[PDB]
Amino acid sequence: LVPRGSHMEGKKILVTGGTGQVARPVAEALAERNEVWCLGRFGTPGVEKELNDRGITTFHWDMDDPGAAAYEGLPDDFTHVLHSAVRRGEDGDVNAAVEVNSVACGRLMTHCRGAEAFLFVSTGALYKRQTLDHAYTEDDPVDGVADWLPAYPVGKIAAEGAVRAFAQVLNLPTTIARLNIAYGPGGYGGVPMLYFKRMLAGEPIPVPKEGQNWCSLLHTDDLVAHVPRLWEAAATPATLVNWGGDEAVGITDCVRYLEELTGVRARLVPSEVTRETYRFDPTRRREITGPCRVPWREGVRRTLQALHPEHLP
Amino acid sequence: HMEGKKILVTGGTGQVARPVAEALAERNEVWCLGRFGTPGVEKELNDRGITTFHWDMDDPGAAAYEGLPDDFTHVLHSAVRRGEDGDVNAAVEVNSVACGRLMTHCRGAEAFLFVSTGALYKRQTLDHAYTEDDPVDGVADWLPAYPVGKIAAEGAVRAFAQVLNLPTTIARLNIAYGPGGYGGVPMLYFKRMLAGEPIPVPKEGQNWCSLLHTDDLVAHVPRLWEAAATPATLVNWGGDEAVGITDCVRYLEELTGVRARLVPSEVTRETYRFDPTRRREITGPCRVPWREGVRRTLQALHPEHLP
Ligand SMILES: NC(=O)C1=CN([C@@H]2O[C@H](COP(=O)(O)OP(=O)(O)OC[C@H]3O[C@@H](n4cnc5c(N)ncnc54)[C@H](OP(=O)(O)O)[C@@H]3O)[C@@H](O)[C@H]2O)C=CC1
Ligand SMILES: NC(=O)C1=CN([C@@H]2O[C@H](COP(=O)(O)OP(=O)(O)OC[C@H]3O[C@@H](n4cnc5c(N)ncnc54)[C@H](OP(=O)(O)O)[C@@H]3O)[C@@H](O)[C@H]2O)C=CC1
Ligand SMILES: O=C1C(O)=C(c2ccccc2)C(=O)C(O)=C1c1ccccc1
Ligand SMILES: O=C1C(O)=C(c2ccccc2)C(=O)C(O)=C1c1ccccc1
Repeated sequence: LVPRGSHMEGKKILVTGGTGQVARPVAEALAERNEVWCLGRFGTPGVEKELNDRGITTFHWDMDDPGAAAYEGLPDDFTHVLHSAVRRGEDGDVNAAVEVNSVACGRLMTHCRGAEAFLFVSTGALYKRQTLDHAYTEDDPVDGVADWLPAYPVGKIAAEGAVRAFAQVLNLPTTIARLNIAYGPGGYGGVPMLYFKRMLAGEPIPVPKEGQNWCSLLHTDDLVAHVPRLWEAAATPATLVNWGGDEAVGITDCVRYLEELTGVRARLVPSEVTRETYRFDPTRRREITGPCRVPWREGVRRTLQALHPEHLP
Repeated sequence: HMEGKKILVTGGTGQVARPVAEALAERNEVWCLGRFGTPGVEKELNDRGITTFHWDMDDPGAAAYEGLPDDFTHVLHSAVRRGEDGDVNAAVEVNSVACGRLMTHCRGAEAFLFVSTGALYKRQTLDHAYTEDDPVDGVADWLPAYPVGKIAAEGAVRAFAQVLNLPTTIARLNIAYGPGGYGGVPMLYFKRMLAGEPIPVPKEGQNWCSLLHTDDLVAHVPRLWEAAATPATLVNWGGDEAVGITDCVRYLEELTGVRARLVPSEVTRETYRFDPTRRREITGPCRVPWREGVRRTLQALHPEHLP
């Protein structure tokens, strides 16, 4: 039993994507005992205020500004950087996804070239499909294919190229962590709660025509604990790691568990295109972080208790 | 036209950039950076007045850049590790880092030209004319690590162009052909015809490309440098004509009397036609018609097979 603020102390941390599902808990945890700055647009009313109240310095910063003006007034003595902000490309503009994310990586790394470690969050969506249940490793083939969000993996391959190159040119120790499905009791709860909201609405949930999709769910409390360890593993050349939990979780199994807990019935629709998650081989991540602690059934149950308690018996 | 410049070329032993380097050497100081593993190729370049500098993208660190001048005015980055061995991380790392180190070293240049590929476009219909805004998926079953490495390298190039304020053009090249080297895809098909090998073609229709003759390719390079900008200028770099692959092979047979052994197949190598609108705005029209170009290339490489 140890407070999560004790994972790291006395540092000066820059976080992008600090309003988001992944990096907000990291920024909040690290703000207790470190100086934490969150850079973003803060378009959601009240979020900047909550971050400020929770001890975080906020700085307006928009990746869509192509010039360098976005960095005026930003300190250059951060020790640690988490770059989690993303333009996924839902609008289908693949050139914009490539340009905006890649240039932001280069400008941010250059600004923070004196830092001890830079952590870039990426995705497993860029893996080439083998089978739906395969445990993807860091060396498995890559393609730019995600039918559910086509521009997203392409933008991430481009950004990873920029990150690798700047890590070497600047001699800035870096980790590229290809993240799996994050979930937890903050925000909107992650993909598991997106599917629960579809269940409540009677909206169809696309599933594969053969088999089910698989993932390596990663709970917030484990994700937060891993960040200091991922910084410690940063290197030149950049360290690459598939970042997921320790349990293989079937997506349809997760939906069935939501049904069991709540009594709400799901509508599964076999489809050519699904939200195509993958599970990861946890070998390399475990080498860096040690084992995860939160079992997924316990974690999902408590996420429901936090965000949808009225639907639990 | 270009004179009095100082030009850094990578990939100067290759099919694309060697004619460019040789043509620029007449009125400019040209340096070719590479490994020169082919016996005799380094001296062939030196005999044109090209300065050669041993430079290996596989080398870790910045040691490969020791002693390299930093006052180049123009850069053509054509060298590539395509990833034939399947090691996708090595291909992504080597190419991306080389782009970053080269651009940073040459951050004072007037313009940087990066050669990319059309293979990264998401496949549409056989005769689709791909534009610069068409979707991308990095799929190439024939060389999986290659388009992925080009997407990664393009991301590095775009980022360094902005960070360094280095005007850049990214030119996604089509199929190049001409009398040098082994002649390009048209001559590879002719070699198969000479060997009596089967030529796979689609069961319906044909594959389409935008062949670019190397005389036109050479002429375009100064214009591509002139179009360089921040953010990087993106252009699909092909010829002005949609060329059917089956039509090309049939024309080879028509010229030579060597029979082409076409075999309809569900699996054939994919080729891409480019919309030439943006390239033409930058370079003007091409000058080599494809039938003349293919015939002249045959005359250069296989003269005994023309009547
Ligand atoms: N399960 C998941 O959630 C997974 C996420 N990832 C990766 O994790 C990282 C975070 O994802 P997640 O937390 O889900 O993101 P969210 O979708 O929850 O939020 C997006 C984040 O990006 C920031 N952002 C978007 N556009 C801009 C911009 N133009 N300028 C500045 N900031 C911007 C937003 O900041 P603001 O609100 O201030 O605009 C917000 O913090 C991303 O790199 C993503 O690819 C990978 C795999 C799974
Ligand atoms: N039709 C075509 O030929 C097309 C080509 N392209 C692009 O055009 C560019 C040139 O292609 P092409 O001329 O066909 O290439 P080639 O296959 O003819 O030659 C490859 C070139 O890469 C250089 N190279 C490879 N590995 C290294 C290394 N480790 N260190 C230094 N140099 C290296 C070689 O130099 P050395 O001999 O000194 O080792 C050689 O000059 C590439 O970027 C390619 O992606 C795109 C579309 C079509
Ligand atoms: O649902 C996913 C997702 O499925 C993946 C992913 C796919 C395969 C392998 C690993 C991760 C993402 O990378 C991801 O960012 C999301 C996501 C997108 C928008 C909003 C919330 C989450
Ligand atoms: O044959 C090709 C090729 O066909 C393409 C290409 C594909 C689709 C669209 C545009 C170009 C390449 O980009 C290319 O570099 C080669 C090549 C591979 C190995 C050695 C020499 C050349």
